[PDB]
Amino acid sequence: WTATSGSCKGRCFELQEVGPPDCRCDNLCKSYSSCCHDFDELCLKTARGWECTKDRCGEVRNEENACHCSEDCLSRGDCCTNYQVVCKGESHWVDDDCEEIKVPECPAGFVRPPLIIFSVDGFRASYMKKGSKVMPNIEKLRSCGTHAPYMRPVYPTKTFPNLYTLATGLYPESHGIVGNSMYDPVFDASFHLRGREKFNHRWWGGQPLWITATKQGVRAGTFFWSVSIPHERRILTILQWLSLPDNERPSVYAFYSEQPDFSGHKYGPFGPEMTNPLREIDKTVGQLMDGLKQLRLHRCVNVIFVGDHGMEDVTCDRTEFLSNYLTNVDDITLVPGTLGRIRAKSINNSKYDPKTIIAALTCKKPDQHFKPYMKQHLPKRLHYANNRRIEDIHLLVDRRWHVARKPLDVYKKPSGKCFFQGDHGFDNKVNSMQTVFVGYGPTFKYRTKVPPFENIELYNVMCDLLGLKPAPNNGTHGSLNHLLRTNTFRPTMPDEVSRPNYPGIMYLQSEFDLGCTCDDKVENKLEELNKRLHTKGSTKERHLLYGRPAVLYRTSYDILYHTDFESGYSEIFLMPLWTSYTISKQAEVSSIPEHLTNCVRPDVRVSPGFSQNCLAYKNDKQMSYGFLFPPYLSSSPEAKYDAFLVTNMVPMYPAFKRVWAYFQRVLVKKYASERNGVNVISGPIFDYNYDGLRDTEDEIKQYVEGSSIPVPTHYYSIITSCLDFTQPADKCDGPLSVSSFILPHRPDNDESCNSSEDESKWVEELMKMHTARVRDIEHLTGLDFYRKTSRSYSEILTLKTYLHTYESE
Ligand SMILES: *[C@@H]1O[C@H](CO)[C@@H](O[C@@H]2O[C@H](CO)[C@@H](O[C@@H]3O[C@H](CO[C@H]4O[C@H](CO)[C@@H](O)[C@H](O[C@H]5O[C@H](CO)[C@@H](O)[C@H](O)[C@@H]5O[C@H]5O[C@H](CO)[C@@H](O)[C@H](O)[C@@H]5O)[C@@H]4O)[C@@H](O)[C@H](O[C@H]4O[C@H](CO)[C@@H](O)[C@H](O)[C@@H]4O[C@H]4O[C@H](CO)[C@@H](O)[C@H](O)[C@@H]4O)[C@@H]3O)[C@H](O)[C@H]2NC(C)=O)[C@H](O)[C@H]1NC(C)=O
Ligand SMILES: COc1cc(Nc2nc3ccccc3n3cnnc23)cc(OC)c1
Ligand SMILES: [Ca+2]
Ligand SMILES: [Ca+2]
Ligand code: NA
Ligand code: NA
Ligand SMILES: [Zn+2]
Repeated sequence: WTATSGSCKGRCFELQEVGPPDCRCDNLCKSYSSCCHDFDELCLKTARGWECTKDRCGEVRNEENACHCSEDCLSRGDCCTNYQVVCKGESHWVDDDCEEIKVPECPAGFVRPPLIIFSVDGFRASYMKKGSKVMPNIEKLRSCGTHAPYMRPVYPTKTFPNLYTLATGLYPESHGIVGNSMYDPVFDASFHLRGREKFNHRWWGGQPLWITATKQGVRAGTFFWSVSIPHERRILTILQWLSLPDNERPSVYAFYSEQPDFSGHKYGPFGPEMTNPLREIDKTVGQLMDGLKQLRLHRCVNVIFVGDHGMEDVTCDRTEFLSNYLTNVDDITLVPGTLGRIRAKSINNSKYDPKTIIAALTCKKPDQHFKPYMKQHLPKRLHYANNRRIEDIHLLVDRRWHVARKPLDVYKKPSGKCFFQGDHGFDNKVNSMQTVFVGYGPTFKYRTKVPPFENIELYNVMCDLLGLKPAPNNGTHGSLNHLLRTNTFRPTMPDEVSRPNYPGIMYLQSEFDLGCTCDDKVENKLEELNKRLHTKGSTKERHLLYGRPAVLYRTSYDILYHTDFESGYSEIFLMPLWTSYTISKQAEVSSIPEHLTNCVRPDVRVSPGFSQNCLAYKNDKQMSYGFLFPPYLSSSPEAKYDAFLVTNMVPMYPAFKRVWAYFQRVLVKKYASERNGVNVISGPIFDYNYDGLRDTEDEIKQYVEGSSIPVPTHYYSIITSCLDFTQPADKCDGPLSVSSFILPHRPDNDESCNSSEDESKWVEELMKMHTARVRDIEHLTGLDFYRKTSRSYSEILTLKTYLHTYESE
């Protein structure tokens, strides 16, 4: 109940929210059906429109008008935004030459430059170039300020997950808004775009920027606008708030536009109907900038122009139907569209089985346009599993497609034809899903292009712009320092927690009873000292190029040196946490010699009690083994024996060994050829609770049969070279270049529909799907890489957030 017979007189767009049953006058009151009776009359004036004209100049104030052109309007803070242009001979902001903003130029009483976030729903990254001729104001912000060629959204590339990621710095799995539609089994409650459940605070986790600001004494505008409030009135409202006295005036503001998304769904991303929405958004930016200029704030305010996601061509004819795959289609609930989420229709149905649903959905039709996954098997870069609101069964839908349960879901009578031509929600690496970032103002750089980055990083920067301490989030604070003129965040590297042991030769061959064998008894004062030097680390500068990784948790591990590679060997997990090696452009690939095919050699530096054993693998009929440093890339026949050390062995399903052997035998050399040498760090990952974070020992769900050898959920590699590929990886003077992956360690290759073919036809495609940031691997391993370079730490942080996407231009 709302007692709507209170009044909005002197309260229009009030900042403090009033509790029911008192009536509201704020920018969201319409959405709750709670505005006071006179809110339209007083707060939503429209008389005479939004622009001054020649004959209104100096008019007698008329309080009915939408905006004013009277002499007093500047002191009232309510002139039409073009007032000074029409009436006082001023230029529009867009027509002024751009001039560097070296220092904030703010009116007296301003404690900090205000921040305005201008959010555009569905604004695809390529609109910045493709629409630049019809967007002069946006083009001036872009060219004069700091811009990225695109900004990567989070998955799923839907509105609420992305807007809330922008506001919190959190992945959707952590902030809880995991789709535009959700079911929470604990609450037993459903969240939808339409309706009232979405306003309940229990859906919304983390700490969004407006709350962070308010807790730390920085006042915030109310960020959200009821859809029927016209854009011109949103802008006027912001400009009016900026005229409040110092003690009452917010420092952070948000504008939101439902366009170009609204038209993009109807017309497709590049429909000819899309030009008009882009022109209208540009005109709104112009209104805001003209308004700031009138207030003498256009060289004071930092403006962020940012989108939530892009838009792809999707039509209802490109829909896959689960009714063509599943017998039991009425026993499932599907969240449909550009992603699929499946769960049981009834929790009372004990005949429901996820295994049989996955199998019925796996590689069934030659050109199938979706792929099913248990959520823990989704690419780790999506960070889309650790939330009870994410159903166990997920469908990744190809770009340009939909999935639905049955045909009747997609049509309506009489004709059955559908309407829409655009949609979004697909994999956040998809080019059509990318969106925009421009920052303009005193705190941003002048005429500066920055590389693409992820929207999870922006919360930290917005906090920096406002002098706030960010709440704990998934950005990497400092990774976007290069966007900023000042207010940089200068982090220090994390302290190492565990120091390594450096074991020497401590065990005789006969102390080992591991059940391994090797044909290695091939029996020189010259060369003996040489092998001893290798074991003490004489080649370590070649193979460990950026320092040893730091171990950021408590554990016992050993550094092991060899001719061709260095490793950090965990006595707890019985295998390396990391193995590091450099392959120059000139390196040659060799075979595993016949006499060494099944060779595994005790490591006399490591106790039998802290070693794997071969008997366990013999007895585990499902599990085989591979090596982290690959024997194919040994520097000589003699160094090759080091590769068969039991301390270089890791458990691998035979299906996985197909993938790994091809990576090691073919792809590493290919990358060294193309990149002029590579440095490779490889290792295991254990994430059995799919939280994106390193498992402790007591979280491990699977061991090699009969043993304490834990089975990795994933294997990673980090592949580093010189950004200037005219320098070899091992003699690089400047910035680095990286690509990495986190490959799921699966007992089958059911994910790759073409796996019965030669690895040259499917393995690299798999690895691209599982591309990763170094930071992703850091979270999953508790290691900290690139500790010793010649590069600045913020530059390294940017490198650690890089994702190599394998998407064309
Ligand atoms: C991305 O960045 C984020 C933010 O930094 C990282 O997330 C953090 O990760 C931490 C580790 O997973 C986690 O720390 C835990 O906090 C628990 C208290 O949590 C509440 O309080 C915080 C602080 O205000 C709040 O933010 C939380 O919010 C979550 O939950 C609410 C309500 O459900 C949601 O609205 C919200 O969306 C958010 O949900 C997300 O996180 C939770 C986990 O907290 C998930 O379950 C959800 O799926 C979703 O992803 C909470 O309201 C605290 O209880 C934990 O301590 C337990 O574990 C330790 C181990 O050290 C143990 O020693 C303790 O005894 C305790 O165990 C007891 O409970 C166990 C489980 O019930 C039980 O098994 C034991 O036997 C014990 O009884 C823990 O410290 C932190 O909460 C989140 N923060 C957020 C915002 O998500 C995230 O990791 C980053 N991601 C990557 C990939 O890097
Ligand atoms: C959800 O979390 C955030 C929301 C917004 N804003 C808005 N999101 C909308 C989403 C759908 C429909 C209308 C919407 N709207 C209208 N007026 N403002 C908004 C901004 C956020 O950060 C700057 C974070
Ligand atoms: Ca959107
Ligand atoms: Ca984990
Ligand atoms: Na075996
Ligand atoms: Na297959
Ligand atoms: Zn949309």
